[PDB]
Amino acid sequence: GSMTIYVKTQDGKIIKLEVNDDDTILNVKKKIEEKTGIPPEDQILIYKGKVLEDDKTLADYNIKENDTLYLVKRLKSPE
Amino acid sequence: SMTIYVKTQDGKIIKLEVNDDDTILNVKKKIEEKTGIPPEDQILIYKGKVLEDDKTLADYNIKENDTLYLVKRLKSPE
Repeated sequence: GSMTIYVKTQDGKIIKLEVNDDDTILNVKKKIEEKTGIPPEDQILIYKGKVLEDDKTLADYNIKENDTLYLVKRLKSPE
Repeated sequence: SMTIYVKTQDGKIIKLEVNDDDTILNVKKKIEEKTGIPPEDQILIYKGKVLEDDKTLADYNIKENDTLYLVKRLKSPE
């Protein structure tokens, strides 16, 4: 059922997300948006070096409790 | 001179010959030459940190046989 995963950002922040192992990567991206403001289209999630696709689930990638995803923004922050 | 490796998302590995004072943009341009991915669509990560186009490999302490990670900015259609 429920599980707790962690998403690490670039500035080093760690986001505690409460998900379901049958949640889509896009659902995870939407929760990340809710807690960060980054729209899901601008998010890239990496798990053990591999990029995750929005249409798959965490169970497809064997992501379990306390596992860590890495978040990287698609577009470069303006300056 | 230096030899580095760039690992992509599909698991493929590209052996690149670079110079430690080559800019990250030069590295991205060589990646383009060997893959066709335009430099604007490339993100290079080294040990979890995204690399900036205006800095060099020596600026990021990248040495021989080190491994960078390439991720495409836009999702490839399928």
